[PDB]
Amino acid sequence: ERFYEKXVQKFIRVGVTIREK
Repeated sequence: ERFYEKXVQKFIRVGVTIREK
């Protein structure tokens, strides 16, 4: 699914899953 949390993390993933910036 989608993920938004903040150094900003991103996660969008729908390929396994990954998060960044």
